[PDB]
Amino acid sequence: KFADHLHKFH
Amino acid sequence: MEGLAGYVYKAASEGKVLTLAALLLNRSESDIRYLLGYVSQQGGQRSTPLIIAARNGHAKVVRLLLEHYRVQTQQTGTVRFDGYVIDGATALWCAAGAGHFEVVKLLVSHGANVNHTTVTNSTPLRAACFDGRLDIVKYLVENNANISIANKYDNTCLMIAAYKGHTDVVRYLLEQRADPNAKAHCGATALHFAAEAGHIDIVKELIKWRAAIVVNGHGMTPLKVAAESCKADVVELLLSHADCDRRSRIEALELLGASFANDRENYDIIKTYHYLYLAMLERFQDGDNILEKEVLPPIHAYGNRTECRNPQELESIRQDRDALHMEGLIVRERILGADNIDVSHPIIYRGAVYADNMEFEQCIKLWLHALHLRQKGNRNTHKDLLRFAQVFSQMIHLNETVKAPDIECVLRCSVLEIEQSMNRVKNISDADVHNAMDNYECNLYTFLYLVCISTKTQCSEEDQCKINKQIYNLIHLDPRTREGFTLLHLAVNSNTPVDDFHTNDVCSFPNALVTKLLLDCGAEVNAVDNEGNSALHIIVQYNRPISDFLTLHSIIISLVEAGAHTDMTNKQNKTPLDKSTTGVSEILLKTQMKMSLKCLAARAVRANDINYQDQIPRTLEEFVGFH
Amino acid sequence: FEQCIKLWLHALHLRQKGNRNTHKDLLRFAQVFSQMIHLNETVKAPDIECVLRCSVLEIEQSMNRVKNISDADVHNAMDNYECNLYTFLYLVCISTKTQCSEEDQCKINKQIYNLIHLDPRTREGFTLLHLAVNSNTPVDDFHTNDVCSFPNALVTKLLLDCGAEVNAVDNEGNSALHIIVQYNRPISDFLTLHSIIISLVEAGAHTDMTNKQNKTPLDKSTTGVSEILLKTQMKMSLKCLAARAVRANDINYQDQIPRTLEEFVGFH
Repeated sequence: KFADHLHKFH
Repeated sequence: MEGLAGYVYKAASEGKVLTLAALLLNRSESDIRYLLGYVSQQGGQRSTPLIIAARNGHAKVVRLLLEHYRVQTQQTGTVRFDGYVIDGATALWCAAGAGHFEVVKLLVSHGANVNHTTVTNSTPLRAACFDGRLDIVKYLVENNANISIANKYDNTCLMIAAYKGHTDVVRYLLEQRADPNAKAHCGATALHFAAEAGHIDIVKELIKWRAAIVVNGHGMTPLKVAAESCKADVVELLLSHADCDRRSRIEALELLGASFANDRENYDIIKTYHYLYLAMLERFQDGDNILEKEVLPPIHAYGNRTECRNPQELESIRQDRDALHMEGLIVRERILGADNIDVSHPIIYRGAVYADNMEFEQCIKLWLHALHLRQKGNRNTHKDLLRFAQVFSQMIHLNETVKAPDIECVLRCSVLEIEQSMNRVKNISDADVHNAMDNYECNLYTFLYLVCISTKTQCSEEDQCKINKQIYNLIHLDPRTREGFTLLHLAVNSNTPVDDFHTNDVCSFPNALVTKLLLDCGAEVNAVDNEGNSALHIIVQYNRPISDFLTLHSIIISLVEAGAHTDMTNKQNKTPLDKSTTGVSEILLKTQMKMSLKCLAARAVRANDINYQDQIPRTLEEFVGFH
Repeated sequence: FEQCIKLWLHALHLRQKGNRNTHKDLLRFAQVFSQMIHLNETVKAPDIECVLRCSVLEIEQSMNRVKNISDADVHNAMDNYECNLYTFLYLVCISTKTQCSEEDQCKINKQIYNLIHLDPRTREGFTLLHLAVNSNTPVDDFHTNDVCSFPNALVTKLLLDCGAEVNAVDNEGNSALHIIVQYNRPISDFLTLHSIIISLVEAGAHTDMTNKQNKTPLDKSTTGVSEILLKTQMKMSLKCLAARAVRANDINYQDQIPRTLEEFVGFH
């Protein structure tokens, strides 16, 4: 899911 | 010796007494002093038996190290090997960070190294504050601590104490007249750090001791920083300061409401509407000296909504989730400005949520806006272009259609970012060039993915020529990865890293269409790897010939009729036929191999070790060179 | 937790049938529900409605006991009766926090209706509404402190649904609206300051009522957010303006106005 990969940079 | 150093390190790891005494005595007392004054790379990390005794927390080992031996406390080491990965520590830093009060107590007692400057000029008071335990900080202050130091990050111990979840250290620091008004690297006065993770007690303590309100390097007051991070408690506390002003009060409330709309940890759309309405009613309450909103011109990314300067339209968009989300985006852009660090991430999150809902048009719009904002701010967008390649793969793997201007804009931004990535790599010699080079290679791979989507769509003449212009602009910069692969070596390479996300389906390398697009967009087909392999030495090593004949055939056709010299020798002096781990590749190349007497004569010159220097044309010296 | 709930319910039934004090039992039982809520577990409705019936019966019995008893026992009965009221509030918060069926919600509403029409009052005169909107309402240091937070926008709407006297007054005359306006966390908690003010106002709260010191709800507001939000929901009426002008100008309104209007000038 796209919204999950954004947590890497936050 | 290194073996005895490892032995005493292992003895100190378990905190033993007799083993450490036996392994650090009698035999070569000078080497014993060297061993107790030595640091070794254990487990891939630089550490000392004394500093690891300060890390492990075992008492008797460090008591008998500092008592039975005269070991210095200034030994080098790593301050933190996770999240910091920087060396130059001392025993005090590792004793304080681990959390042992007695160990650091008798470490400072046996040599006061409180003013310890590492490679990042950070004192062990940073470790004491980051640990959070009060006793170590109390003792280190009692050892005449110099509370004025700024790290490589240029943050005082107060700033890191406020940033962390520990308030006892902050209270102890402020109780002895610390510096709550001193500036950190950008603008922080420990208020911008207390109002970042949501520590209401630290903000209260700093406000009580008059930490003052001052904008940071981005023009963000601590109230505005707290509003940006969806910290309702800290905004409530900072809105009561006896000098806040109406304009700042309503902009903080509007920013809080907007921030609640587009976030992951704190996502509330009811709170979004309610805080926006509360700030609206606070604007329109008196009639006389009415406060009016500075509505920015409409932005195409957020639909076409020109803000909400009236309570009627705000009540109209109360029940609309998408309208409230884009309204939060517009309010965040207006309040923060389109140059802040934190103004782009909510746009990316809203785009990601739209993509997860199989909504791609406004996803591309929002992500393009965030990409433009981050490029105007000159920030690393090697992940944003990867997100574009992944969503474009999703718009292709799901049999949808991709607008050509979108791919053209992303390709132009990728070409630009590769250009500044080359500038960053070449400007910084060796300070952090490893991460810059890795970002550069990642950005080249994202460009190749974007070209792969560009080949799998339909474009008009103007759109196709614009895309080819961007590809030409990149390919005439000679973009080489760290191993020497040009932008076409990767397009014909089986071992080209494709991201494990949705690009793993659409983007497959080697690609017969990407190679032809690069070739007719002006790629040097005779480009040479640092290993020496040309663009043809790599495709003829392809390990799936019969399964992937159409790719293998069309690439070898494209290279040879695009000017590839099918006789080049790499630095191991091997022709593409010699470097062909496949019978089918040999057959195809021999079918396409055009013979010439210049090639045969150059092969005979090279193979017979004939000294050709200063006996042939200068342009032919290269020709013999790659034979 | 099912076995613990059943055993506690059986013990509570046994103690209640013997006519014994159960304020501590109800308090511990509500603590058990709060602890179970904090662990995010499915909550049964029948035990909630049974303990609500037990709590309203215990509060009635506590009122009966405090109606005539010795002075030290007066203090003990008042403390236990206020504790019973607080435990009923915690039980209502638990009931509205979990999901229940239609008939179970109807039974819960019936129990709350019975207690509301019983009209319980603390030492200061706080009804069930003046406590569900009071941030100074004490919460036990046990697990009840984790989920039972006051003011609560769901307890208040439940009490308004069950028909709490919205315009009821304390010993100081403070309505249920003179208490929520002086909330100390308006911006931090603009969901229980909004959903309560917009609930009390539409349930029939006079947003002009004066307490014993002649202070209207927007005059007893300690924060600017409540003043902004109350003035939005308040509606004008010539009976309010004329009564306010009568009170301000110190006009004799004794026996020159209807008997039902001498009360209106009493608080407007």
